[PDB]
Amino acid sequence: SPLRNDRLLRALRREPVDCTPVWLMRQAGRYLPEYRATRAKAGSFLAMAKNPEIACEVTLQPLRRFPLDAAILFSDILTIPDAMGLELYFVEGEGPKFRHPVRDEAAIARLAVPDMEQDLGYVMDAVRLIRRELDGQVPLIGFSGSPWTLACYMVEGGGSKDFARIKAMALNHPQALHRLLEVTTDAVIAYLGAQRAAGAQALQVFDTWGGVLSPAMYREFSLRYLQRIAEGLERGEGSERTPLILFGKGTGLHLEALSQTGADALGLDWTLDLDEAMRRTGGRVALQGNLDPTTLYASPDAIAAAAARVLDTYAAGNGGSREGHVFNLGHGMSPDMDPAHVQVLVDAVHAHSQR
Ligand SMILES: [Cl-]
Ligand SMILES: [Cl-]
Repeated sequence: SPLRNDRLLRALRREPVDCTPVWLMRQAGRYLPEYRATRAKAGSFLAMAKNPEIACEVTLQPLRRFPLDAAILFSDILTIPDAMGLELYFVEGEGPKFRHPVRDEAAIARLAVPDMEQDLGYVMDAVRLIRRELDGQVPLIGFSGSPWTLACYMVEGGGSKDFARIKAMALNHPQALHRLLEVTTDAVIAYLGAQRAAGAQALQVFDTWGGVLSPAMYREFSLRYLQRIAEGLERGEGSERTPLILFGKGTGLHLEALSQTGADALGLDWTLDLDEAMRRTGGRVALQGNLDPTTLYASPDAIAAAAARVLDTYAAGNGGSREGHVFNLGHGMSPDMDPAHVQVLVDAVHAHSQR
């Protein structure tokens, strides 16, 4: 079925649209009662994410309420290292962990690029099912973690406050860490390409933990591999290309370098204003963001005003033009947020940004 709303894709390509598209980080999440109901029946995050029909159900839930301009695949960045044999698990209310963290050269040497349609078939089947169920209503965004951010979880065995283990590896065994990052990057390229082939119409890379690095270490251990993704991932050409989005947080110091990777768009948070982001990226990329999600606790009038502020700040840094912007939050919605205020935000973005 032909895509009937391609606002998102045009904006990511810096092509003119009728109003600014919006989608929201964690738009499938516990702030929706129906998400909580699905989660209680399924039984765990993995019981939803590894079963295509449920991942599809969850992906489509926000679109049953809100006129969002995109769906984002319901999954987790840690599918890739789970498929590589590290055994992802969740302890009730503790965050993701791996049974087999990657701690030595032998563990690094065991890693291989998963067979995407077999080992990660639950992801690809979900992409196909979502694309079929959407039937051209709005585009589907696929995604991956960045190689650096995946490596962080793989070495640490879970989340970390300071990433001491992977940083010690960078200092004491950089050749081993580069080999880990090389195979992980090949996996990310294969994973994103397989999602595109299965039906994903835009692709986002999350470099959640790129900001823990010094400038030199960021260039060597994260940016190098983001560049490899941009160069090595086939996405088509021109007005039909599958857009590539790179997201980072508190990373306004790397916006210049990220804007030169070849990615189409950069996603960012509220720690810098979008006009400054336009200045540092030189007009080379579309920008996605950047509303602080705690705005959704404010009054409806304040939410509408804040959406107008984000939109008008972008335009002021873009020669007065609203084009090349995808409205989004800078961090995912929280479980206690009010769906009414989400609807207020979505309508306000569309209304205020009418061309
Ligand atoms: Cl999301
Ligand atoms: Cl949530």
